[PDB]
Amino acid sequence: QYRYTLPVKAGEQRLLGELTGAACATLVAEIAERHAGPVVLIAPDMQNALRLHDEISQFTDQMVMNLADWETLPYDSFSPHQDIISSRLSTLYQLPTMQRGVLIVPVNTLMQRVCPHSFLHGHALVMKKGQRLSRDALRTQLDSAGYRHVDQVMEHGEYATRGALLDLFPMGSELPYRLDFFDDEIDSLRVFDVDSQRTLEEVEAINLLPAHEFPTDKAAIELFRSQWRDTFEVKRDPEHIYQQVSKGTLPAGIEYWQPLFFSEPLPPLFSYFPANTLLVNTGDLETSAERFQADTLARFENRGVDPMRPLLPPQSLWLRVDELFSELKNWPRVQLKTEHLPTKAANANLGFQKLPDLAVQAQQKAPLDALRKFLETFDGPVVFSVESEGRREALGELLARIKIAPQRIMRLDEASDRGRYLMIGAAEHGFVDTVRNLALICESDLLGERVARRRQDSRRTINPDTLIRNLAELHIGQPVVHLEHGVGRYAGMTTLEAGGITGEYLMLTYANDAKLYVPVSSLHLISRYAGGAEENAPLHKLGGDAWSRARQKAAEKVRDVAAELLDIYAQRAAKEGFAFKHDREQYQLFCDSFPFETTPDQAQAINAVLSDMCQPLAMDRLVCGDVGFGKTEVAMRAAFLAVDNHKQVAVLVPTTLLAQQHYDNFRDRFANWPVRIEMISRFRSAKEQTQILAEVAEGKIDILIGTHKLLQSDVKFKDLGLLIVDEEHRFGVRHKERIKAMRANVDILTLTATPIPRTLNMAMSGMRDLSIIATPPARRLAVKTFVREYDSMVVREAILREILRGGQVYYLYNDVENIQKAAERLAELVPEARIAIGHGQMRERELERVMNDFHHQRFNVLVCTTIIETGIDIPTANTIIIERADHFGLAQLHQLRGRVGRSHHQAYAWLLTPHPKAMTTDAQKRLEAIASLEDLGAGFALATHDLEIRGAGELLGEEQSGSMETIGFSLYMELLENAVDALKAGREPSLEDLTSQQTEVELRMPSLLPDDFIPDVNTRLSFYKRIASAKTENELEEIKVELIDRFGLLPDPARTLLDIARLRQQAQKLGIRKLEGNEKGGVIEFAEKNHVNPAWLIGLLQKQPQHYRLDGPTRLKFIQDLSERKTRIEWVRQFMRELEENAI
Amino acid sequence: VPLDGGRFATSDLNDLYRRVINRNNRLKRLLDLAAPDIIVRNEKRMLQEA
Ligand SMILES: Nc1ncnc2c1ncn2[C@@H]1O[C@H](COP(=O)(O)OP(=O)(O)O)[C@@H](O)[C@H]1O
Ligand SMILES: [Mg+2]
Repeated sequence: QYRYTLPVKAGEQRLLGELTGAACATLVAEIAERHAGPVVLIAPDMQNALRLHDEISQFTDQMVMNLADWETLPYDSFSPHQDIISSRLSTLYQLPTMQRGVLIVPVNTLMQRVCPHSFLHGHALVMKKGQRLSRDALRTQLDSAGYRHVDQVMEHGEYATRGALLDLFPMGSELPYRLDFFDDEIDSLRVFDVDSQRTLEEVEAINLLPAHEFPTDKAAIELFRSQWRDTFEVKRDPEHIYQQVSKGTLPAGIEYWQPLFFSEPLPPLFSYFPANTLLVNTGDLETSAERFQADTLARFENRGVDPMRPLLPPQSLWLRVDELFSELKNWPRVQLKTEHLPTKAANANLGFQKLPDLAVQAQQKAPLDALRKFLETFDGPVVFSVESEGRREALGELLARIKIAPQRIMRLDEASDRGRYLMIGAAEHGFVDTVRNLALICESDLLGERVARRRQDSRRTINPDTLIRNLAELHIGQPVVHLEHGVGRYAGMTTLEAGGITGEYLMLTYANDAKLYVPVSSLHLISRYAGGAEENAPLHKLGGDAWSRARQKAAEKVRDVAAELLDIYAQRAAKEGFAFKHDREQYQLFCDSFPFETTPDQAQAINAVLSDMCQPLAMDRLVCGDVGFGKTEVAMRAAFLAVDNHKQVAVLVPTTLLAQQHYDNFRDRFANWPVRIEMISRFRSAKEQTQILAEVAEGKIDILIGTHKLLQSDVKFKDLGLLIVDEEHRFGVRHKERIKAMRANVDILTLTATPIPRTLNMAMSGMRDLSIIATPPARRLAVKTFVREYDSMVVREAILREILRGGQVYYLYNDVENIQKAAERLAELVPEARIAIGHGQMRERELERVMNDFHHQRFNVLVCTTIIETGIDIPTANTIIIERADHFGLAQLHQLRGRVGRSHHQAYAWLLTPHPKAMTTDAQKRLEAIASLEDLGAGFALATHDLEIRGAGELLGEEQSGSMETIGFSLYMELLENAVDALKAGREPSLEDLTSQQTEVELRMPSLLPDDFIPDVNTRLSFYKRIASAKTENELEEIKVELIDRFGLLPDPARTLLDIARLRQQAQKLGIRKLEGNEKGGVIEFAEKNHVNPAWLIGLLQKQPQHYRLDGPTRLKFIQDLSERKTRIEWVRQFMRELEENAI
Repeated sequence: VPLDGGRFATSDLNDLYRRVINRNNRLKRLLDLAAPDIIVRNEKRMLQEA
């Protein structure tokens, strides 16, 4: 039986109270399930409405929809992205008659006037099986409706006519239809997919709705001009919308010229409600509607100027709140209040009280203490309502800690007398229903409170004999310690100003007479000197050398790269590539498993990749193109082609998050295909990675996605055949080469969005193949951007634009110290927001806490640094606001500009800049570069313009994107072919390959052949080869004297190279696998079948434990402050020279 | 010609010719790549300006 009574009368109320969050959903659910009549729930704000659009589904199977709001403000300047319109008026077709179900409308679209039934009913039509309606006659009917003729119909309002075959997409339905007109008549109503392009099935009749919410034809345009010349005035200007629609084109903000197109007052949509319709109210309309009207009037009087596009009076386009609250009195109303209403008829307070605080914390030994106490002492049913099925596992083990396994029920009425039950939905705050004694315990009821605290009061032991009790009787000059700065001399009382206030402070004269003051209020930061040396105390300098110690510089090319990358490219060019085999139907099956169709640009890229990948040459290919254009499926097809030959693809991505994304994408795609795939990064335990590496070494794993854990000299592919680098930028050089050094002829394949200028230039010179991609697969609506000087009102209007639409905002502050302040500054500017912070220096658990709050829309605005560069993209986040677009990489700006969207919601990307004189010239150039080239496919153009701004870095070295005057392209090709000849000539092994024969002789010192001493790089590489290959000391000094003959005396790095090889010789002879020496010491590691004397090592350890400590049988950590590398060399040489007698 | 300090004089014609050669080589590569129309359009615009 029920608990209250449905109201059916003109304007009566029914007041339901004592309700708390996520119970309004179940009340209106039972309202829908118990009442004959459509239920229109009118939320106090669209944000709340969106939340309700989840929860009602969770509690009922009855039909639900929203009425789609235009996502702009009143009197804004944007078309609503007519897609939205396609939803909107569709509801207006069915709203005349809907017997059951619920429609959720916020107050905004509740009070807007809408197009009358005359227009919509008249310009709607039906097409059945048997009309004798002619082909071009129906085409002209579509023209008079105002659709658009394109041959590639994908989105709404699109039609094609080709001879007899006709297709169109009605704005009311959700799928297109094909017609096949014969003898000037309809013969087929075939639904064919937007992706399949083939008839799914055949219907007999379907309905058509017109273009959009006002007519467009020439009679209507004449009516529009007549009514404009009635009310407003005209001025000849090609941007003035009067003449601009006299040219026929509809402007951006034309939807706010609704009543002009219609010759009658617009209905307030209450006529659109059925006669027997009930309204339920949430919160208080009398405040929210009034606030919206005040905002509309303020924005109108702000914009009721600029006679170029003047504006209407709101008393015609929008309702007035008095008119609203009078017209409400023709519909019965049920008000849901979160407050205890005292007593009267038509008013029942339903006990839906708060749950007690079931907070879970691991600080106590028992985490689920409150839960295990509450559930056992409870006497009724309890339901948990997990959000996602995977999160249901998050239920299962946690409730296993007190050993509770709940039931899975669909409807809440399936609750029994007492028990534990789980279900699926989106509710967020549980409750207790006293009438049936129900408990609802949501996901956020166990993870309630966000915490922010680090540390405090380390050395605050304020009773030491040295705190001086803050007696203030100290004579001037006695030294004083301040805990944050240091020791100095007290110098008395002083009086200062700090911005219009007086104050008394403590003068402290530290070293070099840099005065410091602290107020007398904070006297507890002051202690007497504790060393007992009041006449001998030292004097610190304030803060220390923060920037003075940064004048060091140098660290001469610790190791040169101009003689290594040349070797790598020589190994690449010398050996030929690998041969792949592609089988047309076999690979075509993998094409079919892809449930989409590729663009012509994707087809070009796939043809290029497949062609060059089958060939016996070494691929080096960019698949540059803007984000969201489907680059992944290219490398995905290529990976399929490689694994068909069993050649162990290796994807490499520059973060664990992208590694996870590629891991589950490849696994889900290749779920049907028999193959093994995994990710590897820091999130894999070492206990698991040691298994993964062995499985890879035997070659049981065909695809290893991972972050830089690849290039850690530990993976050993049995046969690598295809590297796929993703997001090329943020991999520096030698990260892409530590993997190429292992196998010379790997088929590189490098995706990106914006290449770094070095790799873009080296693609533009024919060294790297390039394949630009554009034409995104779905219609993909671009992200408008703006470039503005930072203004407290433009940021506010952007934030309210995104909030009242119902979407999150990426506020990008790019700072850690001041972001805490900027949170409350933005909160004070925008009271209507729910702001919280997230940055990289959070404790990495609060960070993912904030992210998983952000996926569930619990707070709109996220002031955040550039951690979102990786992005965890949600659907609602649709406005990024860069606070300082002054200093950012152009690639970074584009990438963050691509982080928004991923929906049918038109996004925005503001780039707030400082004063145009304040920003640097390079900042200027970046700003017009990003402002001008704004369209689809601007990913490549931005990097192309980034080149010649920063200049391509040195071709044969590290350090992409530098304007240096190094070796040219002509000389580089010469060096490469000379290296190819000298390599292919005499049997000469690879450099890095004989690093396999090398022992680890790291000393952290310049040990190389310097470029000043030997200018040409190929002779330098030849000397590297001959040094590292030589096996006797007499050969080593033979090379040394040969250096004396050709280029004279040795610099210190050269002689260190020679004696490092000298060490290497008898190091291999003694089995010394690894040794590292440094400033303070190091560790030496030998073989197992080694000559290290047990008696001698025991003697060394027991005679000098402070300078020798074995951690293991062979790992010897020595601690010796070898300040000079000279002393380092002498110590290690004499040590191992003493070892060779003990070598037994 | 050199300014006696290890540098050379500007000789502005060399700078203008360098701009033209750079832009023309860029356009040649972009034609060899069958690049999309907007980027080759911008490069031809900037070549004409050079
Ligand atoms: N033919 C297609 N139809 C529908 N969606 C597609 C199609 N091709 C690609 N996509 C979508 O585009 C996205 C591909 O982006 P991806 O290549 O993974 O990274 P990026 O965003 O850097 O391009 C995927 O989310 C996929 O859903
Ligand atoms: Mg990608």
